[PDB]
Amino acid sequence: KFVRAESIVAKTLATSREKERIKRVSILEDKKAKNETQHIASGKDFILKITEGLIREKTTYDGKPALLFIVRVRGPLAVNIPNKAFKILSLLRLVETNTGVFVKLTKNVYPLLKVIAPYVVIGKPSLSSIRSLIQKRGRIIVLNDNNIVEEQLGDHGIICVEDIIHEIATMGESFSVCNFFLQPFKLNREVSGFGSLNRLRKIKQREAESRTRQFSNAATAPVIEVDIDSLLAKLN
Amino acid sequence: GAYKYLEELQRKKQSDVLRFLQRVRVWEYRQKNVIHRAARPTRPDKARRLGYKAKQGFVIYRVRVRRRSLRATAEERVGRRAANLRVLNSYWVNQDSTYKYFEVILVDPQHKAIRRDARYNWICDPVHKHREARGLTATGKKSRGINK
Amino acid sequence: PEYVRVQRQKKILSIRLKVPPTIAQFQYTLDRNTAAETFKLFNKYRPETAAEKKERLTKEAAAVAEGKSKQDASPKPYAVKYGLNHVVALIENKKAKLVLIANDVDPIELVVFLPALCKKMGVPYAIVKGKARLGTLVNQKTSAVAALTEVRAEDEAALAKLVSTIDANFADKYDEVKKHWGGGILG
Amino acid sequence: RNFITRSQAVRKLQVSLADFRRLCIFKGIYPTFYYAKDIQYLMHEPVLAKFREHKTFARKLTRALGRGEVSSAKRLEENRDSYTLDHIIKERYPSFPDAIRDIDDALNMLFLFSNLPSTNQVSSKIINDAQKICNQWLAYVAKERLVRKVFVSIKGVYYQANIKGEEVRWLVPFKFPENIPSDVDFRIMLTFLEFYSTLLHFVLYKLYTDSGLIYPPKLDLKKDKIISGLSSYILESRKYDSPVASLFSAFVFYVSREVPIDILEFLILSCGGNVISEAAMDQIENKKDIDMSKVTHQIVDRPVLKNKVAGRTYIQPQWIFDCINKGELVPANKYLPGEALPPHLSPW
Amino acid sequence: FAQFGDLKEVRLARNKKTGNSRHYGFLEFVNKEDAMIAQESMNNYLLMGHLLQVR
Amino acid sequence: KNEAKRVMKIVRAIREGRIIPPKKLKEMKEKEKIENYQYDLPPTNEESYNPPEEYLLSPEEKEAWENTEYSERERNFIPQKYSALRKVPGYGESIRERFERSLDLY
RNA sequence: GUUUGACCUCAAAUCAGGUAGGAGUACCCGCUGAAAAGCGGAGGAAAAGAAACCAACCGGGAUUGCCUUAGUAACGGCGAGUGAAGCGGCAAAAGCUCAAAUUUGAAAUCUGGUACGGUGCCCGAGUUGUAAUUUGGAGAGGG
Repeated sequence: KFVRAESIVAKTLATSREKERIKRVSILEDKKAKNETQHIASGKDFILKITEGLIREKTTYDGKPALLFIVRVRGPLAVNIPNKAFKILSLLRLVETNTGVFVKLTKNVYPLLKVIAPYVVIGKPSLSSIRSLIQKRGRIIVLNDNNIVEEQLGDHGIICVEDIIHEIATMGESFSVCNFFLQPFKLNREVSGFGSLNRLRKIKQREAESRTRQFSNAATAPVIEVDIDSLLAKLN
Repeated sequence: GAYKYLEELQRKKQSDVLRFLQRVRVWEYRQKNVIHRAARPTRPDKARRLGYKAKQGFVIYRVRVRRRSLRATAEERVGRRAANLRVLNSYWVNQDSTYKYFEVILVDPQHKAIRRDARYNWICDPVHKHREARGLTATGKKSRGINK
Repeated sequence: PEYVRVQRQKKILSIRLKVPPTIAQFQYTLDRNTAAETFKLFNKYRPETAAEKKERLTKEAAAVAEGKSKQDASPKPYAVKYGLNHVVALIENKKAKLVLIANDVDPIELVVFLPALCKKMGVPYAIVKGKARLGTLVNQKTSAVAALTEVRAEDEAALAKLVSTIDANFADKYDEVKKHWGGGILG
Repeated sequence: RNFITRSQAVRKLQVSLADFRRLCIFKGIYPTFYYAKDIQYLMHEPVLAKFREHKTFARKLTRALGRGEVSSAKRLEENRDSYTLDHIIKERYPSFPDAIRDIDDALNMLFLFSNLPSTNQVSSKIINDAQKICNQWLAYVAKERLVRKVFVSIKGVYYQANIKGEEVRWLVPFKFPENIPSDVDFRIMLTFLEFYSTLLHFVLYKLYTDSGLIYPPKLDLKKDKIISGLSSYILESRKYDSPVASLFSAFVFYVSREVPIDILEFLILSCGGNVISEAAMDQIENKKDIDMSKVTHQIVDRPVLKNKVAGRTYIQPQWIFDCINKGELVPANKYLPGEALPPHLSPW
Repeated sequence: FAQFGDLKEVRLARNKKTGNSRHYGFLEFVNKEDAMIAQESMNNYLLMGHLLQVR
Repeated sequence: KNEAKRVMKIVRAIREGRIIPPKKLKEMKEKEKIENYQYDLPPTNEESYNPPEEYLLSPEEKEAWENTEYSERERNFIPQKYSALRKVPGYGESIRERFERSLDLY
């Protein structure tokens, strides 16, 4: 097809944008990790929290291993993904949008959050949400795979999947075990999409999301966090 | 207002543009019946200066007549056809060697808009019923020859 | 049906016979992208609906309600303008920085003068194609004309550059073929 | 003439066939061969006119969206009347005991949907309502603590409870992620869902008011975060039939993280005992401790038990599933792990 | 300009100190007639909020 | 001036109380939604399901019940061996049975 | 994009609300018309009616009817005979409305439905122009 002369300009400028911001992030995180703070924006990082203009409260990051659940949100309007973010997402398996996963939050995991910030959303989940997620969603690799890992998992000592909830919430013994065991995850699209009544909801959540999600492009961007209890109440 | 431009463009009828419009519209009406409804006046300036208003209760009929007066007879045709409507006035729009084409303005005295808006409530009186029959229209008075 | 036959027979004889050059100025109209950006420009300058008008009216009336009311002065509104005699009125001032003229009007004589009028007056007129779409952008069924006079500073450069564009695409391209008899080929 | 073709009936009513199916389910009209007189009763119904004006509303919404004017469409959406089911609920089941008799089926569908995951067709709001109302009714059952018959199964958990003395059969399939079947069509179950939801909603209104407490049951948000169940709701104010009600009185349990929390905590609440799950302890603020000395019973299904407290009795959950079925205590020696169990055949 | 047809050559006029546009370039097509068509459909091409001129 | 006159017409109307403020109207709707929704006026033992014996007939003729028609199969594959409390296969059949029951009602 | 949607046009309604006929016809208004008849249309009256008028004055001042003008002017095998009008006295007296230039700092207009001639809300009609203002006696804009 004759594609157009216009969308190319949008995607090219949006790539220049994504490339400059991710480069700035790389500078800042490399200098911070190497502990060479001579001329930079800030020495420590921040976490933003939007709750119900709506109140937005910010905190300093704690070097504490914290449970999070990533939800991938549709990327910006006209962007093709840069390869760095592509590799991070492939490692986290966030391709095939409307895809989430549980993640440990430590200082080594932390810098990548700015890498993938304009493509995801963060927040603090509750056990009720996690329980609803797993007991209503979640599948495992096809055929004997699903069985054999359950044996290996039993060698680690887990049974009765509710205990997978208990360990994912506890993180006491082995999260990466359960994390790899829940390798695929999927969520419905909150709006059925095409249709007279539906298009109103598409537009309304477009406006609501534009109010919520914020694209700093600063490299000192506070980590945006949302109440996942509401996000999954919508999406599950 | 643009209606002036309509008036003086109508002034030059035998010009190329308006003769072309004459010659297309004569054919297009020829496919249609002897009598039928128009959605909108084809000469809105003429309709206004004859008293047209674009609202509910103003009906436009296009009438075809073979070559009394032809305009008066054309008015009488719609007079019989639309008894409920009251004939306000007519005017010339188009013609052919076989037929002449006229546009007539009729007003309904039943629609509350005409019954209200005291500018036009006067036509609701029973004495104005079938003006064309008694030659009380513009062509009726002209043929009767009533002036000073 | 009779009228399907008539409307399919219509537009055949018009091209069968020679249309006057004052016509066929129509349908030599704006190209795809340029109409598209013209409409994107206009969609920022939609007029207020009757519904929105009544919402703001009741809002401000309620604002007057309070004891302890609030009194303020507000700037001018900005919107396209669309009524035919009003459109010609903004011409002969002049005030129209742009005018769009729909091609399909059953009484075409309502509009035949507008291209020549704006040509001689120098208003940057354009022949848009379809009165219904003008109706869509103006809270009407149909408009047949769309004039704009006052534009915010945030679009003024866009307006001027679009004016130069339409001068490049319409006045230059089609003036010599505005200048010939169209049609006349049998169907 | 006693039989009218479905096309004939739907065209005479001037409706969409899917909405005709909705109405037929909605008023309990049964047969492409339908009674002429029932359809005559179906000529005049406010709900039918409301559906038709919803069709016109959708058309006007398409009109607005094609015109690009969003604020007007918002006005229409907000200024929209909603068809209610309430009238034919009352004129279909005037006698409340008949509604009690017919709630048997109504409970089942909504419980299934409370299990069901979110999908593109099934809105998450629908499931939220389903689980909310189901937990409300379960809390109601827990209030007076009057159930007598207990069952365990691959096909659900059939519990049968007396309400107003009328004995009612409901089930809850276990909270497991189900593979959604493509064979089914949700357009039927969604109508049944709405009808049953409104039915049982008003039934719960009358039951809660008859029991003399506030109908909308408040819940502590953090307690809900501990667990999404009947225990989340606190039931306000404004004897029990022996032996099953107040069975195991002054009795305190220690349900494990190994055990299925849902059905067991429901059963203990029906017994009136206390429920303590370490699955709740690891997130509930502070606590993380056995703060109650009274605890002397564990429900657990494991071969090896670590602390092996002699003072605490160790039981597999079938014990609770048995005593209530018998309404009487039984020895736990068979129920002590890892002892083999008797085949428990429930009394139906 | 490949979609109009295979082109022999393409270049854009370029600044030395810093990589920013001089906004004009040269093309070269295999066939002159194809070159005529591309010029004809592009001589006044409104694009990205301003018009393009090809000769 | 005419918009001002219309505004002052609305003002006198609200001053008399003929028109309710939109904020108060939304308050009334919010209360009235709640108020309106407020006021109103045996084969299981033939089936085994807990380490019982009868379903030891289930694997014996499993091929046989498989060979029947579907409308026989669902009822014929209700019965399956219950191992212990730990595992529940996960209700592949129940949703289909409820859908069929809904159609039977319809 | 083979989709979907804007219009325009047209149909169909056992959809809602209204409206025409027919009798009579003394008077009135149009069409036709011989040696009047007929047709069409009302009303309590109708028609006409506020100058593209009459006049030549020292000018008058919508229309209508009566007296006079007058059996005069004019017409007519200038034969049969046909046959006015200005003005004046009197009766009664009435003047108004559009269409032509923008409200564009907000179609401000109105039918219909519905809940209580009016008010609210909603469909619509309408910019291919409904409202306000202006009909030459001026009128408009402002200070």
